Amino acid sequence: KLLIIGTTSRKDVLQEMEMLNAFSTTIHVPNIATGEQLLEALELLGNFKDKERTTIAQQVKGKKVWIGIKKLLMLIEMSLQMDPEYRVRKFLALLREEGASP
Amino acid sequence: NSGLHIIIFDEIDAICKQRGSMAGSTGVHDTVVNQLLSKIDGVEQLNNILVIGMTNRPDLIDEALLRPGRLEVKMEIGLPDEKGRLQILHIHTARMRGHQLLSADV
Amino acid sequence: DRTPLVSVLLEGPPHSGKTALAAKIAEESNFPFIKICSPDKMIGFSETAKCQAMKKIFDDAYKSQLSCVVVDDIERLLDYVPIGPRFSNLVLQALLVLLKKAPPQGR
Ligand SMILES: Nc1ncnc2c1ncn2[C@@H]1O[C@H](COP(=O)(O)OP(=O)(O)OP(=O)(O)O)[C@@H](O)[C@H]1O
Repeated sequence: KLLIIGTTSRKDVLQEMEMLNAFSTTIHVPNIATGEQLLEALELLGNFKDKERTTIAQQVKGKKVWIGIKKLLMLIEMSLQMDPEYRVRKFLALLREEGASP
Repeated sequence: NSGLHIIIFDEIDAICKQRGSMAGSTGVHDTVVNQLLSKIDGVEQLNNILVIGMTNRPDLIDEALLRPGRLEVKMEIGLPDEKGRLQILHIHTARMRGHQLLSADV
Repeated sequence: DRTPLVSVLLEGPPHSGKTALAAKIAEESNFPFIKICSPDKMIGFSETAKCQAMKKIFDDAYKSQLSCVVVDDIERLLDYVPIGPRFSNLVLQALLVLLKKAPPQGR
C-alpha cells in the first residue's frame, strides 16, 4: 500500500496546470477570523494579563480580524519587547496596521 | 575433469552503459562491456565456471546479459521480519551467553 | 493484401477506461508479437532517450510476420502542459513520420 500527502498555498495555479485532477481529495485550512478565537488563542498561549486581556477584547471587538498563526507569533514577539506600560498599545497598533480584508 | 571456479562481482550495474537515459552519462564505450560478456560465451566454451552477480538497481542492467546461456536466474532478498530479527540477534549474542558476560535481566 | 498498415485512435473523457479496452482488444488478437509502450517506464528521461526507445521497439516489431503495438497515453508522452503551450517537437516529428512507414515487403 501507499499514501501521499501534499501541501501548497496557491490552488488556482495548480488547477490551471491540470494537476489537481491527479490528486484524489482536498482539504481546507482557514485562518483565524474572529475576535473570540484570538482571545482563546492568547489564553492558551498565556502571555497577556487580566486587565491586558480585557483591554484587548474591548479594542478588538470590531471583528475586523484576519491573521495567520505564524505572523501572530512574530507580532507577539515584537510587541513583548517594550516596557510593560506600552506593550498593549504597540501590539494593538501593529495589529491595526495589518488590516487585511479577504 | 577440472573443478569449479566461482567469481563474484558486485554492483555489476557499474559495468553498464544503459543507465544514461536520465542524464546518467555513466556508460563508457560499450567495448568494455562487450568483452566481459564474450567471456561468458563465444567461440571458446569454458565449462568449469560459475558467476554470481549482485546488484541494487535491477532496472539498469544491460539487457544482453539476461538471455538463455548467460546469467539466467533472478531472485530477491527482501528485508528481514520478526522471526529473522530474533534469530539474527540470537546468533550475534552467543558469545556473552557462552561466557555469562550478558546480564540475566535482558 | 493491398493495405499492410492500419491505424486507429481511441478517445474519451478522463477516467472512462480507454487503456483497459485497448489492452483487451490487443489481447484478443491471438497475434504472436504484442507490446505496450507505457510512459511510466521512462520517468526522468531525456527526449533523446524516448526517441531511441521507440526506435528500438518499432525496429523489433518489424522482424515478425504479425504484431500489435499499443502506445498508451500519447498526450502525456509528448510532455504537454496547457500554459504556453510547451512540448518537445522532436518526439512529435518522430511519431508522425513513424505512423506512416510501411514494413518490409510481405509483413
Ligand atoms: N467494462 C469496463 N470498461 C472500462 N473500465 C473498466 C471496465 N470494467 C472495469 N474497468 C476498470 O476501469 C478502470 C479503467 O482504468 P484506465 O486506466 O483504463 O482509465 P483511463 O481513463 O485510461 O485512465 P487515465 O485517464 O488516468 O489514463 C480500470 O480499473 C478497469 O479495470
